[PDB]
Amino acid sequence: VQLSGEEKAAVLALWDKVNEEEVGGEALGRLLVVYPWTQRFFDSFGDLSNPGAVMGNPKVKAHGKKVLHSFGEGVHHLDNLKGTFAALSELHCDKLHVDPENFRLLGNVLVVVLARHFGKDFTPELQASYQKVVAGVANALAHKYH
Amino acid sequence: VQLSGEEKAAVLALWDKVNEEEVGGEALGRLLVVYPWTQRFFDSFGDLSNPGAVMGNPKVKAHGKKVLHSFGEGVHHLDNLKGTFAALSELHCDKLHVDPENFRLLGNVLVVVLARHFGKDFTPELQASYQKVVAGVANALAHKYH
Amino acid sequence: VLSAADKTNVKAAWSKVGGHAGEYGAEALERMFLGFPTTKTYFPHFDLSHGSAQVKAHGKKVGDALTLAVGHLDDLPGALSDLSNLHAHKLRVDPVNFKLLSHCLLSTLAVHLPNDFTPAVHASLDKFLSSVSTVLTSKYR
Amino acid sequence: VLSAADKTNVKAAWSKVGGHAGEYGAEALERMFLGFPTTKTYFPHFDLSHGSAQVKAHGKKVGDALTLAVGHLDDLPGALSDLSNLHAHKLRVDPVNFKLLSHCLLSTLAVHLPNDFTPAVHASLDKFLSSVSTVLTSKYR
Ligand code: HEM
Ligand code: HEM
Ligand code: HEM
Ligand code: HEM
Repeated sequence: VQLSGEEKAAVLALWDKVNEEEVGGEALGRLLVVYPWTQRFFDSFGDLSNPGAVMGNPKVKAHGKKVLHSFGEGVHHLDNLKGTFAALSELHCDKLHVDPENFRLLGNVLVVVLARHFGKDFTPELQASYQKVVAGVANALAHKYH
Repeated sequence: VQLSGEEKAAVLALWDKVNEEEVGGEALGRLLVVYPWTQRFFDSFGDLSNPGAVMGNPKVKAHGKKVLHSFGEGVHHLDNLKGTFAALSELHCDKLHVDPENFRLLGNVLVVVLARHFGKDFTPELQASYQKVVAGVANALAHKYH
Repeated sequence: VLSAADKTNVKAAWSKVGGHAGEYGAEALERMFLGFPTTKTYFPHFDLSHGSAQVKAHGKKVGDALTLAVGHLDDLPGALSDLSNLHAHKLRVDPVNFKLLSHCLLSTLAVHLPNDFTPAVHASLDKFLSSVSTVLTSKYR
Repeated sequence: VLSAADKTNVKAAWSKVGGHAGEYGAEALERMFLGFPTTKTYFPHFDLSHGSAQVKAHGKKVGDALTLAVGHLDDLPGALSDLSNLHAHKLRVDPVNFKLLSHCLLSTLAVHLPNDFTPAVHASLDKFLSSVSTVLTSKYR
């Protein structure tokens, strides 16, 4: 990812403040609520039929934490996104067959959650850096499709 | 691009039969007709206002030949798409600022033109290989955006 | 749903498809499974090999639905209501897949009606397929 | 355009936006230019720096159009007719850009109405923004 040093420092600094559990649980839940076809991949989680059911599902919260954690690894490894996500790429591509457009959807949902949580501190400038990060992550995960 | 040897040979064999001018002129014209917002980038070509005007425009035909030629270079260089298209990537990204979704649109239009021209010889299997090629080209051109 | 000019082009082009709608639907599916392997996941219960009778049977249903649609261009929502439920509500088909089948259908028509598949008709058919796709995923929007 | 439930959520959420529609429109544009630089190409005649008066003035027009739309949820095509012409016919805006501004608008609302931006409201607003986007690019379809 093509980020300046200033950009990288601002990105890392925000991550120090990210509660992976809260943010993660909310990001995955919002994906499931906003883009309903994504529910097809999480049948094993039980009831995902309504907003309430989704947002309060413990498997969703647990799984979202996992997602955010791997995200955090990316944030910390901006120089080798492809290397960091190769195993996840194989999983999502070969085993799950998730269309890569969905990677982009999750990244954008994550960005909206960060905005919701950080308010005025999530500046247009910081958001711009995060769009670069999410794009980088989506690309590294789409890898084994290419 | 992840193509078998059988796939690679079938791809190359078809290319021997491709008239870059005819195919190229038709592919670019169809893009301009089918996805009208793409006309915004080719204002310098004159009248692109109606199908007739587009399909018979000499600049369109000439430019389409150029596009198909570079495509042909990709076909011949399946092992280094990124290297082959780096200069075109810089152009399309840095200078023109073409959204990469459009690269994908052109590749699919190219595929439809090949089908139109080769008929029954453009088998579902051969089409599948070509989808891999067009995807590879679109990715190599989206490079300097990543 | 579309412009009058578009409506004319679609009705005219489909008249040329005639009784091959079925055959074309089947070929379009085959090109989709081979070309875009992720799509196979919606058909576990299907024999996806070439010449599969299920694909052949399924192609026929797809061709019939498109034929219906062409007959109801002014009321796609109503005409395709039942299919919108299945695809969006029951099957949860990812919207991206509609784009892939659309592409495979245009590819098929190009193969079979090269003289009829003109730029103007191609444009009208794209609009039609997008309209059909919007209705089938409207249980999303 | 949307479901009744959606219509309710949108009208309710916009009531909370109140008189900040303008301010929000301006911030959404700023986030779009910074975040998605390709979009700047449509505004050569614009001073794009932060606090630019043009962006501020332009944000107001965007906020007003969204406000109009919310008032005409049952007839977006008619209400936004003039804008569909400009964007699609005159400006030839690439449809992908609507998705980017939509995203930037949701980001903005999240920043300012964190307690009001619930998952259910987020979903309804996404549907609304997609509906508005379809009308603005319908001169394409
Ligand atoms: C930024 C994009 C994404 C990231 C970083 C991500 C990350 C992860 C992680 C860390 C796991 C756990 C794997 C393990 O250790 O076994 C996982 C599994 C999974 N992901 Fe994702 N994911 C992403 C996007 C998506 C999307 C968009 C979908 C579906 C629409 C999806 C569907 C799944 C499923 C179904 C599983 C397996 C669930 C289970 O059975 O445990 N992922 N992903
Ligand atoms: C497969 C995707 C594409 C390929 C292989 C390709 C190839 C080319 C080539 C070979 C040139 C000539 C450059 C030179 O030598 O100076 C060019 C220029 C150009 N391309 Fe593309 N192109 C692609 C997609 C697109 C798309 C989708 C658009 C717009 C929607 C676009 C817009 C342009 C423009 C505006 C120019 C410069 C025209 C001029 O002023 O000469 N390209 N491209
Ligand atoms: C042009 C768009 C489409 C049309 C007109 C269409 C039409 C149909 C029709 C007419 C049926 C028959 C339902 C029945 O009575 O059993 C059907 C079923 C089905 N469709 Fe589609 N379809 C479209 C797109 C898609 C796409 C893109 C996918 C997924 C990639 C898909 C997956 C399915 C599945 C899984 C079934 C159920 C098959 C079975 O269980 O036998 N459809 N579709
Ligand atoms: C939610 C979607 C959008 C809405 C509601 C919207 C609304 C508007 C409005 C109300 C105007 C004012 C026209 C006038 O009277 O001068 C306008 C103009 C314009 N819009 Fe948009 N717009 C949207 C999306 C976009 C996008 C995505 C772009 C490009 C990235 C764009 C580019 C422009 C441009 C270049 C102008 C003309 C500005 C000028 O010359 O002063 N719009 N838009």
